[PDB]
Amino acid sequence: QQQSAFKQLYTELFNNEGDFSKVSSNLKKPLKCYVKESYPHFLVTDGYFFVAPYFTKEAVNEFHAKFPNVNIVDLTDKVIVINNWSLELRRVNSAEVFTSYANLEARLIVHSFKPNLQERLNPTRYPVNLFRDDEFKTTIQHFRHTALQAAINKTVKGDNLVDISKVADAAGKKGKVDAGIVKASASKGDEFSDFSFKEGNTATLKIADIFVQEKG
Amino acid sequence: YEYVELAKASLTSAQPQHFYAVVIDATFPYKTNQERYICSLKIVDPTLYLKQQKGAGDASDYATLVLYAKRFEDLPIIHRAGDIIRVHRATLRLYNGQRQFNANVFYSSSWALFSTDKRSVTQEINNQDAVSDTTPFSFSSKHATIEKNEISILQNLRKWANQYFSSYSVISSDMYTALNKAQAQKGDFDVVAKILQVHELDEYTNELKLKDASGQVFYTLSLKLKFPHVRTGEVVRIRSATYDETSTQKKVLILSHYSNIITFIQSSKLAKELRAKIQDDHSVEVASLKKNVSLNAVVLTEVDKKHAALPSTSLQDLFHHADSDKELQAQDTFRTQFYVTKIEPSDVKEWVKGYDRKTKKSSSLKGASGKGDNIFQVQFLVKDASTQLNNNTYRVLLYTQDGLGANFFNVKADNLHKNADARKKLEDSAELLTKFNSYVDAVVERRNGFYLIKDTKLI
DNA sequence: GGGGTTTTGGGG
DNA sequence: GGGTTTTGGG
DNA sequence: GGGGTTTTGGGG
Ligand SMILES: [Cl-]
Ligand code: NA
Ligand code: NA
Ligand code: NA
Ligand code: NA
Repeated sequence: QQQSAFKQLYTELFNNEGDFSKVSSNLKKPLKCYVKESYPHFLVTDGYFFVAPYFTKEAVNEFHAKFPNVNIVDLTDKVIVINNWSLELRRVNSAEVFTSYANLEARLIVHSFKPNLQERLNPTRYPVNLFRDDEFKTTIQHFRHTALQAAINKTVKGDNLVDISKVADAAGKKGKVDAGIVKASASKGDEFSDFSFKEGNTATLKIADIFVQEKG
Repeated sequence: YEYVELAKASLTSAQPQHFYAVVIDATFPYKTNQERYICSLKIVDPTLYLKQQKGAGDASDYATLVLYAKRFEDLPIIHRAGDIIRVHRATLRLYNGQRQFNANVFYSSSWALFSTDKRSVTQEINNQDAVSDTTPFSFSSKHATIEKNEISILQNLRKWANQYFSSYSVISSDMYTALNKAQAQKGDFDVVAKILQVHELDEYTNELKLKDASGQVFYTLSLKLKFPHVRTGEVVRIRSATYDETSTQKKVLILSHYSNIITFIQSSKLAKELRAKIQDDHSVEVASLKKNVSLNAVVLTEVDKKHAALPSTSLQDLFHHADSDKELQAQDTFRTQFYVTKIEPSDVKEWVKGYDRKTKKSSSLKGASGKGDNIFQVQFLVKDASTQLNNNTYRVLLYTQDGLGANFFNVKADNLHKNADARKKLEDSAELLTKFNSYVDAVVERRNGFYLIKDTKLI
């Protein structure tokens, strides 16, 4: 059961190892959405949540071409229609990118969007950050839990159980708690990163560069 | 400073007026524009607290207080209903039929909060003691003065506040909406329910499990910093919440930056009756154990009642600061929460081994009872919110040779190679423990650098 | 007028 | 004042 | 001096 186009899409993507080709086909249709903000952060909504669309250097050039009298950074409170887009998973620093969770992000790559200037949209609930939603956050936690469980079951073996003598008859025995620390995977750093999905890769423009390109 | 009672305050003077009052409701201080913050609250006193009772239906009467400021920190954070607030230089005026007091803290107005109970909410969370009964636990500006002629006023209103909350609901039925009717609301509404569970979703967020008088269960996200006073078993009033139509797995309430979660003072009759009438619900949990993937968290265990008053310690502190933190070093028994990633030994049949108490050795029972007394030797690999991102998994032991955690599975140790019944119950419990969204609430005893589970059983 | 401040008599 | 920021506790 | 406020120039 579902009403939030953005929530359903992002949820299926995550529940499909980031494989956008495996997500429902009856959902890859044009997306008519309201523009909540345009700077310093461009944020659109589907009537329930707001997400950050990422424009390719192509999409912006096409837009400017077919719409010279229109500035993207000034699309606030205006409605747009993304006719060509895709979804991909990226590893980010959730401490910096608020449109993500658990150092993971589902990006909406926009290839082509038309501005339906002066179109009034139906009154809806106040838009909230999708990555702050309870269910979606949980959906992402399920994702990591799955990746972690697989890695751990592959890394931890041999049933290296603490010898019973170390816990029983330990009156004159002292130990450090870090002895209970066990690596979860062959990860390079101090952060878990042993995932199976292939991180999407697509050059995208920073909202600041488009600001200078329209009023440098 | 002359203090006037709410019902006697002048409506025509338009001059600065001061007063003492009881707070029964309040929004959280919220920002409106690039320079202003607001805090709206409901106040009452011996002269204004209940509507003309005969047809009123015991509905509470009250005046409103709107404090304006240029900084977030210049406004009061109301965590509990029943406490007292003192306002200086407030101008009163009628707003839509009711007495609305307004005060610009950014100019010359000031406020001060006094605890009705022995300790303020914050002082309870930190286990502190109030300076005195005439000392404000919070106030605007750098200074707050209390003259001798005030003590009688403060002490009196405090006595009244307790007589009021103990005799009336204070938060009447017309002030909140039944949870099972939440979906019928056009916009935001208020709630009055008991907290059945505080689930630590992540580093900065708690997920509250609520259930009100209507018997309906709801979940909502509550930031740790914003509402650090949330506690299981306690009844709270949630000011401003919306029904989430985009959640289909579970009933979710959406809160806003101006939303507020408030507890009640000890004498609260409403809170007292609700803490008793409303009973824990596990219907959600039970139904989840049937789904391959539950978007609802399930706490499978329960610690012994004697530990219910014991605070919890994260895995981060347990494994990374237990040998370097002065406080954590003085304790051997801790409480904590986590989810099981993996269980060892892999073969559930080896969970129970024969134990020789003379050699301090244990062995497999695949070669029959010749190994000694039967015991549980299980090593859980866990993880939690405080360690969610790191590349570590931590070992939590369930070694019952000495009696610690012998009843964790509700299954007495036995040769699992021969007792099919005991083996089946454990295998089932194993699937639940490693299943996503399954967590453990348990007490552990530190022994030779390891943590052994004790005083903890299943659900 | 009155705060805190210093401006210590006077802007907008 | 029964409301909507960015600090994206606010 | 500068806010808010109204005192709309001047107290302590
Ligand atoms: Cl030790
Ligand atoms: Na001066
Ligand atoms: Na002055
Ligand atoms: Na002045
Ligand atoms: Na003036």
